[PDB]
Amino acid sequence: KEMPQPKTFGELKNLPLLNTDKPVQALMKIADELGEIFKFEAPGRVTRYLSSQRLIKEACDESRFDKNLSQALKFVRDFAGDGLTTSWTHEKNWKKAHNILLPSFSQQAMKGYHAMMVDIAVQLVQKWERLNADEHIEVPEDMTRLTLDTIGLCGFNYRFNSFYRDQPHPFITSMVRALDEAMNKLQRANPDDPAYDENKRQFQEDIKVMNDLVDKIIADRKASGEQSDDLLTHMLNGKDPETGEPLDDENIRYQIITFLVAGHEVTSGLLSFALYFLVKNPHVLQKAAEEAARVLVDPVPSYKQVKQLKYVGMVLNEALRLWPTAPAFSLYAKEDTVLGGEYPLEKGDELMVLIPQLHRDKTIWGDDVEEFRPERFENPSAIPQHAFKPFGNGQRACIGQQFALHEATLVLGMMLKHFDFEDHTNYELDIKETLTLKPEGFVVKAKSKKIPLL
Ligand code: HEM
Ligand SMILES: O=C(CCCCCn1ccnc1)N[C@@H](Cc1ccccc1)C(=O)O
Repeated sequence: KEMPQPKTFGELKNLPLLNTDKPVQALMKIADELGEIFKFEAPGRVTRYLSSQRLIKEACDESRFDKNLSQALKFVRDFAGDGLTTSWTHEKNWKKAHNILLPSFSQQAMKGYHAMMVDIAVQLVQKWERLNADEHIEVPEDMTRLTLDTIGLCGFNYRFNSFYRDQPHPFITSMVRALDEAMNKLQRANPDDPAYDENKRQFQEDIKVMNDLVDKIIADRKASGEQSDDLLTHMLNGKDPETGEPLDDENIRYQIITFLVAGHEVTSGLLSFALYFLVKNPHVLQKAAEEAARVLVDPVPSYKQVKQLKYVGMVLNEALRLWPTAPAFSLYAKEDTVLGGEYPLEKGDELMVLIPQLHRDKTIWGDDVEEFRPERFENPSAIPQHAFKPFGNGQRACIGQQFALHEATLVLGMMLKHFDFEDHTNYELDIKETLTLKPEGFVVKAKSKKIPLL
């Protein structure tokens, strides 16, 4: 089969289609038009966007395909270095860091982080308890305060104190601006044009800011000798069972930057979308609120109670189905192979997995794919293989999946226990795209149920 291709712009091929405010949603519309696979060409680049479970289940075969760094990840590597997400699988630092960090990210390690996650979750609840009657909540803004603070505390015992300020932390200003520059280079038809020279100068200054601030955090911890149960201690003390080597200080810095990128808007996007879908689906909200009240019987949730918030876990998975906040990942063929029995690929050929479109495959989910129905996730054995991939695939899957879902389940549970919510503006969904997705301008009113935290 010859695969389709969207409209072209002469020598720029398909590249101008990405010069738009919402490229992921633009790619989803192209997929709707062209189907489960289409070719996408730019100067010096060819990739193929996959959207059906039929083809993606083959792409997830790790004997045939390995993780590729998309152009986006290549630009993020300019400041995330060989941290886990921007490393190639064959780089020595990928497997070393993966072996060392896996026990820090397990379901068992979440027991150790739980107290710190509660610390920040309680600050969010108290903020909302303290609003006056006429005020509202800026949802993505507050969810990002929560997730940033949680990863700072669990990551290296650092308090960003986001609920005490309007103006972001200096590290975050550079990190957000670096991510902004990474996404902007994707959309430049002529990136060598001198009008981008201070953009490039600014990008180099932001890299130096992040590096110096994180390096000081590491030097300060080594100097004090204190042993906290955070990711920094584990990286300073851990040894890779295979090579027997610890991480070096440069790589630890890259891992910290990587966790901070991941724990910022990618996780807060999930909480924002989940609350959006709950207020748009009051019957689902009521069921989740009933579970929260039945399970969260103590003033602050325990680790074990968060594990019992099963329906809230389903709400979060259904929010990830519709708007996965890391919406794509890239693969390359390790050898010549045939995809779906119709599309021959040569060694090195690249694939993009378009996750939001995969998650709308009507042959998997039925006709009602656009509806928010957490009950789809009652039994993971009833979901076909590779139909649901919001955390990536295989050995390159998200190491932070348990962390993100524990944090999100805890805080959504507390939110549902402590407040009734009003969609007071009848908010129209507007998905702002960076390298992640979020519902821009989403606002609600939260009326306290006046249940104490003591
Ligand atoms: C809802 C929240 C999150 C989602 C949807 C998400 C999604 C993803 C996805 C799709 C990948 C694979 C990327 C690729 O194949 O190119 C990935 C990898 C990764 N994520 Fe997450 N993530 C989330 C939260 C987090 C958190 C909270 C952390 C750490 C604190 C984290 C750390 C990582 C790392 C280190 C990798 C690379 C793992 C490796 O390649 O060995 N993520 N994530
Ligand atoms: O399709 C995408 C969407 C974004 C994927 C990477 C962003 N993200 C998501 C989760 N974690 C990182 N990105 C391609 C775009 C592109 C295609 C062809 C030529 C140039 C650019 C890429 O970045 O290579």
